Amino acid sequence: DRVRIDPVAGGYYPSISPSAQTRGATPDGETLKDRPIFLLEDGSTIRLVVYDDAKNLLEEYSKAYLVRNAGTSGSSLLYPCEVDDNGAVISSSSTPLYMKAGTYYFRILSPAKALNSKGFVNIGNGEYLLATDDRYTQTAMTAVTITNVQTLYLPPIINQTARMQFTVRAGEGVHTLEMLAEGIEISGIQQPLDNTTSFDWVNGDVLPVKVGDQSASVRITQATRNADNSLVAHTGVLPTDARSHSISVLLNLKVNGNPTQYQMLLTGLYLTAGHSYNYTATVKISNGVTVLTWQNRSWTENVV
Amino acid sequence: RVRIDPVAGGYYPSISPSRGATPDGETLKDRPIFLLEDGSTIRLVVYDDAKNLLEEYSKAYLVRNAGTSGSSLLYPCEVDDNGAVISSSSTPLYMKAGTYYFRILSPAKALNSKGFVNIGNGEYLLATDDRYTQTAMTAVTITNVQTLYLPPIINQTARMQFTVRAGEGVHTLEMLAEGIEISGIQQPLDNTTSFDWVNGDVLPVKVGDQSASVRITQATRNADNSLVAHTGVLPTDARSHSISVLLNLKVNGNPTQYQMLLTGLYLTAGHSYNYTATVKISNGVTVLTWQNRSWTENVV
Ligand SMILES: [Cl-]
Ligand SMILES: [Cl-]
Ligand SMILES: [Cl-]
Repeated sequence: DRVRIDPVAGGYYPSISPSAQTRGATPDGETLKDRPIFLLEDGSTIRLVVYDDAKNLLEEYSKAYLVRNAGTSGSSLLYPCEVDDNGAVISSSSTPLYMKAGTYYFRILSPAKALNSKGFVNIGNGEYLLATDDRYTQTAMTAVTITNVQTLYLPPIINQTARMQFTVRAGEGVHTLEMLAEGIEISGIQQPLDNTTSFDWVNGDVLPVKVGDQSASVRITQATRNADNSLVAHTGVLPTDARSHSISVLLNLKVNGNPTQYQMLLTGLYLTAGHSYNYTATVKISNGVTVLTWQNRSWTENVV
Repeated sequence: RVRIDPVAGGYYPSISPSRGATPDGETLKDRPIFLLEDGSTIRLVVYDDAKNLLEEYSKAYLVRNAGTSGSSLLYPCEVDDNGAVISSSSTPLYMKAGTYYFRILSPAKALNSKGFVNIGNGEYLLATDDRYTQTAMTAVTITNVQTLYLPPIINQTARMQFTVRAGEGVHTLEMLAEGIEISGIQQPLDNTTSFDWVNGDVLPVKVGDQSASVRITQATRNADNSLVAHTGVLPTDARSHSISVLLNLKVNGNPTQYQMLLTGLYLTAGHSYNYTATVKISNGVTVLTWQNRSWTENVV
């Protein structure tokens, strides 16, 4: 007696480097106007969060989907799936979402993570989360009116966390460059928000940019290799204000078969959602001594 | 007493950063020597064969690149304690026969109680350096007149330079009276009694102090409308600590302030730490962007 819901992927806005923010109208229609939309990555999962016309959660219409870029000209297709609380697929079963007629609000999360007691998701450091963002018009939450089957056109989603990337190049005298099991440890970042603090995500609440601490850390254990023998390591970090504090970055690398450790102490940092904080480091041999040199672009606003 | 006619040996200018086996004969081997700048002063510091100060043979000279070759000529002069000429009334140097050690300073600053000169931030000092063979202290044996060939001199402080470019939407870019203020650099006021310059002591690379600061009020303009500001800074260990650069600029007629926080820096004598900062308009908002270049060593 209901209606089958066929959701159509809207893609995502990938993470970009910082540049001075649009201090304008909430919601912002100008920040993403010239931003390209990428296809949702093949094998990723999305959670469809349904609300009634009064913006109240409808747990019964909560559905998870598996992405397969199997459409016309490599387009994305969404397959009903069953996931764990972290959004990883656990079973085969493809049960379609059937809904009654009416007007509903809907939000998206990727990975298809489980909703907590406060109506949002549990998110720490060392993870990415694409979702509905009320900060921009392009990604803002939409309503659908349901009248056999109906096509649900999904708006594009955007990153809720910051991203840090380290490219480590093999410089003068470096023949072999690998990651140690200890990898890259980022320290002095935001400690993840408590489950006792209220967050009304459906009405526009977003992760705060509060002061990080000496005890919160994240470890990157995996890196990819470029043709030039350089390593690329990346991770998600929660939005954190460390403008008055330091963020230490410890790189544990195996240079020419010997274990080494290098520390980058980074002061004056404002890590925000949807941005990449890219670093390019080079391991060199000066005499017999191994050094790490790095470079990175920095942006600061007028204080006056 | 023999008349001393000193002949300028030039100087090794400040370069961008790029080991230890003292004295080092390899660091400066392919480095070019510049002529001492016209109007600058040099102070001659004389010691006996046992390396004891001879205050009576202390002399200051004024540089004039008037030499029959295009060379620097040294004219006896009278200076203030900061090395500025107060009179160019030339009284030549006359010395008795024997063996003497000699050191050079530029500007011709006055020697303090410890036998060195008072140096702070916001100044350059060229001098004799025992760290390199080319600039190391020499002895002279005096036997009517004698020509004293001076070895080249080199910088005792670090140098910082900021090039501020006029980026997208920037029509006018000037310095405010507040200019560029650098803090978190070595404290000149943190005194050492343990300074024996004649036997090879050099300025320590101390951890900086936020209380220690310097202000650049003057800048030059490049053809592309960019500004160039620079200053001397005493050797600073900003590897684990930061240097703060506050740039007070007038962008398109409005006063602005930007903070650069720099880290992973070991600022040493004779080196230039150069920054290229661009003032941009993103929407209506003005930003400053630059590139960090840091280095760190293996701890293992
Ligand atoms: Cl963004
Ligand atoms: Cl200089
Ligand atoms: Cl040098």
